[PDB]
Amino acid sequence: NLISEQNVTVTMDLQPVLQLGMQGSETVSFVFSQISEYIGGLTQYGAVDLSVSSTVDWC
Amino acid sequence: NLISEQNVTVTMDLQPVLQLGMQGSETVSFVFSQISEYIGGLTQYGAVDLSVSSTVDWC
Repeated sequence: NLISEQNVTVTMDLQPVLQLGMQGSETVSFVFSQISEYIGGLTQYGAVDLSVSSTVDWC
Repeated sequence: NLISEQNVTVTMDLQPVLQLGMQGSETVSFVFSQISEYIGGLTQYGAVDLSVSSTVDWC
């Protein structure tokens, strides 16, 4: 079987892409200016929202 | 251990809250009209009632 062939080399580069995005401010500020602020403490709800994308199993 | 990290900076502002409240009239008036007021003197009990709150040890 006489042939004429042309070869291409396919190089798949599987990079380990881990991508953690956040939807909150970089700086979270606690300003204790009132007595009730000291006594009961300061709570900030949902300060950061982490969205996750990952190729591999992650912790 | 390949990672992808997002950092938040927490800045706690510990302010020196000193809170002195009073439950009396700002103006305390002594009206010496009768002779007995001059001789025995004028006394007002419970003129002011100081309530105290403070972050730090106080005097």
